[PDB]
Amino acid sequence: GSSGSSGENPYECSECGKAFNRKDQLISHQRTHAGESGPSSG
Ligand SMILES: [Zn+2]
Repeated sequence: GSSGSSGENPYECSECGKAFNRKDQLISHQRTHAGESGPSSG
């Protein structure tokens, strides 16, 4: 593994464990692991 390690994923999710090339990409993705709009009373 010359010139560092294979592949460069400076951004990786914690919920699923995905990896993106750009930050924004990961951010927009994280949205999937979020959905609190409706008034959850229970
Ligand atoms: Zn994820």
